[PDB]
Amino acid sequence: KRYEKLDFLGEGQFATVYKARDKNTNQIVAIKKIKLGHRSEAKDGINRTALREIKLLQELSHPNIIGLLDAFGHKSNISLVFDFMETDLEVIIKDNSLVLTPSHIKAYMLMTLQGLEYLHQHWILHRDLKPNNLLLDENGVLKLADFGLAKSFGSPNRAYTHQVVTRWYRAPELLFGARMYGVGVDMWAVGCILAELLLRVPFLPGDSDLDQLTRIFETLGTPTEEQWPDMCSLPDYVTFKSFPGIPLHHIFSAAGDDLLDLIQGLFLFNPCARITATQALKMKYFSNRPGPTPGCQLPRPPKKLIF
Amino acid sequence: PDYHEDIHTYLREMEVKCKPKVGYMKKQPDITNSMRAILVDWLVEVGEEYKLQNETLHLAVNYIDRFLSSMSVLRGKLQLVGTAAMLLASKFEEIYPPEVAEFVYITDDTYTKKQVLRMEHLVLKVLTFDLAAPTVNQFLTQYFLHQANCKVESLAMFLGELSLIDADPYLKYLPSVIAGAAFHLALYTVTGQSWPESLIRKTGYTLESLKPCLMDLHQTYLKAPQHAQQSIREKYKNSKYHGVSLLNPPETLN
Amino acid sequence: MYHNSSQKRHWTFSSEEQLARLRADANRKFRCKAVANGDPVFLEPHEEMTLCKYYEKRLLEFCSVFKPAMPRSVVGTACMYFKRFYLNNSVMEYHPRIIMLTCAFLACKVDEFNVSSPQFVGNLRESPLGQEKALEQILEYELLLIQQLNFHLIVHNPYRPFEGFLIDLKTRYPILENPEILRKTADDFLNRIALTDAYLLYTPSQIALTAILSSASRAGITMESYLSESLMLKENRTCLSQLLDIMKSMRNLVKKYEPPRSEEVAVLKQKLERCHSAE
Amino acid sequence: MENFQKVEKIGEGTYGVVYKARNKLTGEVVALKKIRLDTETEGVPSTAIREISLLKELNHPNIVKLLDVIHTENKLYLVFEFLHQDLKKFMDASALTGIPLPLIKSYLFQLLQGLAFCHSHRVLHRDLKPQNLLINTEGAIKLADFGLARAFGVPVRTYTHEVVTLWYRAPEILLGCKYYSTAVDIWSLGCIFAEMVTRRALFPGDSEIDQLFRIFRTLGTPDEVVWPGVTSMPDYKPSFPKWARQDFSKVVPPLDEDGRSLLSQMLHYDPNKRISAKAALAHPFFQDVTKP
Amino acid sequence: ALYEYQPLQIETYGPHVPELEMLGRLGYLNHVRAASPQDLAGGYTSSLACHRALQDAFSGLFWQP
Ligand SMILES: Nc1ncnc2c1ncn2[C@@H]1O[C@H](COP(=O)(O)OP(=O)(O)NP(=O)(O)O)[C@@H](O)[C@H]1O
Ligand SMILES: Nc1ncnc2c1ncn2[C@@H]1O[C@H](COP(=O)(O)OP(=O)(O)NP(=O)(O)O)[C@@H](O)[C@H]1O
Ligand SMILES: [Mg+2]
Ligand SMILES: [Mg+2]
Repeated sequence: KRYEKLDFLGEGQFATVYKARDKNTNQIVAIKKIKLGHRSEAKDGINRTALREIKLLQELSHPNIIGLLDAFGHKSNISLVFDFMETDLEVIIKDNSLVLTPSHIKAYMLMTLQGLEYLHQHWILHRDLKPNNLLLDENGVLKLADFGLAKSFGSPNRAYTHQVVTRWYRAPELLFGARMYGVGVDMWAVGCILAELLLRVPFLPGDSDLDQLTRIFETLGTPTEEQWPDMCSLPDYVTFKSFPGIPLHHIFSAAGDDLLDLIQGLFLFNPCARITATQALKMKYFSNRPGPTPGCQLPRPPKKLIF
Repeated sequence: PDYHEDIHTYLREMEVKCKPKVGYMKKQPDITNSMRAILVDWLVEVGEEYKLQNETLHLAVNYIDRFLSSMSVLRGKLQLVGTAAMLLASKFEEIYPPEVAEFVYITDDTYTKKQVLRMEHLVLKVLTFDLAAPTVNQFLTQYFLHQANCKVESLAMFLGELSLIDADPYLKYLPSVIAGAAFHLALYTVTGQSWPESLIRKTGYTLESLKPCLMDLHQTYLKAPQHAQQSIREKYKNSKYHGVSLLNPPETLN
Repeated sequence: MYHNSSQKRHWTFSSEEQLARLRADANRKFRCKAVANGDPVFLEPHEEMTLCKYYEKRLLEFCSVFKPAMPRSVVGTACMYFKRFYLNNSVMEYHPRIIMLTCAFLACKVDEFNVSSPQFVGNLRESPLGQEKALEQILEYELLLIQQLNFHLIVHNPYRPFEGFLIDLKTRYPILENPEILRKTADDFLNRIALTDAYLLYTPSQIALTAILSSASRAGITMESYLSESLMLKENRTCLSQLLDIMKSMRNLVKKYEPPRSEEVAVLKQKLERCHSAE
Repeated sequence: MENFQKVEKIGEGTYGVVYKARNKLTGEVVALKKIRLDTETEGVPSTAIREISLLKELNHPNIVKLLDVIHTENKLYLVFEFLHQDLKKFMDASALTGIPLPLIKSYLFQLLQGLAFCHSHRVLHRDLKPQNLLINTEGAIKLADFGLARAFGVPVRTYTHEVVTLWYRAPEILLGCKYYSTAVDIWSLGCIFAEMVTRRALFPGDSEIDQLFRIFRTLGTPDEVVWPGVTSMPDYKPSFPKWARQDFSKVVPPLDEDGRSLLSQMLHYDPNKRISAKAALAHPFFQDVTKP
Repeated sequence: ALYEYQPLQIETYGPHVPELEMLGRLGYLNHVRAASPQDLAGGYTSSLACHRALQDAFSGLFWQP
């Protein structure tokens, strides 16, 4: 007598997501039921991704980060209760009915960057930033979600499993096999999400890691040792052809000068020199006219044979 | 491949078990052969629109023919049968099938998505999950290794697809026989050679055995411009298929 | 970070009186349940505390010789889990041995110390049949243990604050020529702190600073200037007074700790074994 | 569908849930894969459709038996023969001691027989990993998890998302090839054979580039002599490091000359030159195979 | 409505921690392990580790339950 399953939201390899009501305040919540997996993991205990999500979300509280309302579990199967999110950024990006005015893009970027700044102040990397991991509510508040890949950074000698985001939003340092990284991996994914918002299509849609690196170097130029001092030292580094790269304002013709500067800063090949969330929020682009859209005003998503 | 012979033999084993009941067409009280041809032409149009492989089209045609050999379907639901069979063939053959939304949008929403879903379930139940059926495309691919002329292969594919449109002469021939006849007809049309001896020793089909289906296919090729259904000819006029549908068919075939 | 952690908001208590109240409350609840089910077999709260101390020492020994070598954070997390669990529960309901094994398992999973289940159970000094039985028991008790922690799995240990304080001393305190000689003794003091209930009463930074200052006092070195000037506590004397008061309370807590007696542990273990078969 | 009594839940995967059940009317322990056809916006899943369709025609002693298929309005039940544990668990429990060589040879012989039956029936498994090979108590091993299986009567194109786990992935897939072939299954089976022999993965890579580099390190960087056409592969970069092939004695120590020769035939760079399943069945390695 | 940046104000209940970019200028980095070129390639600097250690050392030091 705690949760009344009223819908099926989605299905995935790690878990099944459905819709429920709290029966106390009749609140609408999204319950993620964690699967048992393969029989070979039946002696492993509770799923490690579920434990990671629980432990990380029980220590964070920001408006732009998904909240873990409850973590009740049957001893056979554990379930995680989140706020119900109406949609995500990917649906809005792929929806041609609605138009992404500059204020919409600025507001989405601002919510993402504020959530990321809160996340990075607590020494946590999201590591799975993509448009469908930026969920939206009926009030138009963007929240980072899917913390199964998230981990805490800052402490040295903590290299661990090689869990990385999908290659389209993977930073070049990760594509070269870097074990030790900082906020730059989230910053590159934020730049890729901004490029997707400006183009309505994936910026660098490679079909493999090598092709992803090829596209990155073809679009932004193969970096030298001036712009990336220790590029060759990464364990999975390979040499590439010296592509001149496309000038930024050709790719983004409608972008302004401040937006071009922000995009350049987010796509710097040097992870140390890449602009952080705090640096990006202090940029002139966000303080320029027009202002970001208020969350309430953000957009919400042949022949018959005659026989 | 050293298993290749086995595969061919295995194909010859299952083309018998996946053949539609001959003469099922007159046991249908509502639908006739002309509207079956119209349905196959519409399926060709759909395959062009969604850029599906020819194997998907052949599999869908086979599924439709097997379904109609055991169930009576009204003239209103024949197109739904075609859509569900095409969706099943896309699920079985394509890398990723189009969502059902596109399979109902192509029919200008004649049937809702739920109808497509239910008829797909019924087709699966009748076919008893026997969806890996040998087609003319597969046998033609098997035969093409004994050549290689791009135009010959394209025209053999064109004639094999033409064999799907008409059910009166072609339902009594197995996919292997039709593929052999089409390969001979393409070899005659382009390069002037005949049914290769290697193929006779491989498949056991001599010239006399192929002769009936061969003459039927020759007549079909001759009357292709006058045929009411022309989507295959428009499909093969593109430079992708090397423009062999607009070729000049032989007037005599010895 | 600790300052907005679940450990600070829910698992640091104002006094040892609250801890004693909670443990006696758990004992009373178990006694009421057992008598409602259907007298000298029940253990008093002090006997439960003695058994808890003995089994925490056993958990420390188990983690000390674990293969592969556990990071110290994992051992601290397991000990904190044991303390938190038996704060609100009775050892007469869940056996302390299996609960300590479950705490070690959960600490390994939470701290990203990737070890498989056969590895963990192979670290047991038991027959393979016993290893499988203990594995099944641990798997059964894992989610109950996660319940009794209120799903608060992140545990903040004093080791990183200790390292940060050492860095700050090496940088901004030239008076102390080399803080490195303060390490070992402070480490020893930290272990003594781990034996008491200070982890449930004070912050990790306070514990690490207390260890550092105790080690300095043992060596005849005083850093009143470090607290008054480097930490800028000369502007607010009240906070400095509370800080020294906290440190002196921690030192008294360490001094008053009494390790269990072997024969008393044997008698209490026999009583627990008898009681774990009478429910 | 009242004929089965659910005993327990074996496990749950991407789209279905597997129960261990008892046949009430006969007493046979079976596995029931329940796939809820409701909550599906596309119908019966393409993976389930392909799996059932291909598994109905694969009646082999070394392939999991699909006893029955139950189709219901909004769910689908698949009845499989029940096997107690898989190969992955078997070597996880046989660690520190090692699966015996006769058992290794028998298991490899049965796997190759099952794969030869699959390929002679124009079925491409594409998902050969130890977690997908189920053993029983009498010493049999059977191929399972035909979720990635495809029929290659026409060429099968490579798709990025549907692909085997990285450790058993062929280098042609890792260099961006366009069409699958029966060589990738042989590559995975050879990797599994080496893993059984050495109790660890042959190429435990973490990324695509890392997997390719481990392959290149163990077998030598490919030039056009060993793999004609490699330099024109879509993802082949000329500046790939030129590692040198190390002799197989330190790659698989316990294996003898026959086993090493067979394994090197299963690990040919060129998919065309890689040994086929039945040609592997006709190798001197299996002159003395007795199911133990 | 234009946007004006405001820094996050989270109370740490302890001594003020120096800014990340000023750690080298204040001599903190001389007592931490130097970042390897491999670490620097990925964006990991010893400054991050030093800042995290200092923040952990000063977190909650003045707090009483
Ligand atoms: N907080 C939420 N509120 C509502 N729906 C949610 C929420 N979180 C997830 N979902 C839904 O759950 C579905 C499952 O998707 P996801 O959680 O990404 O699984 P996945 O496919 O394994 N992940 P990925 O492989 O990274 O795309 C999504 O499609 C969402 O629609
Ligand atoms: N016939 C069988 N006998 C015993 N166990 C079985 C059988 N069939 C399936 N299983 C078990 O059922 C579990 C899940 O099956 P399945 O639905 O195929 O998941 P999977 O393919 O292993 N996982 P994924 O690829 O991640 O979706 C596995 O772990 C197998 O151990
Ligand atoms: Mg997601
Ligand atoms: Mg599977």
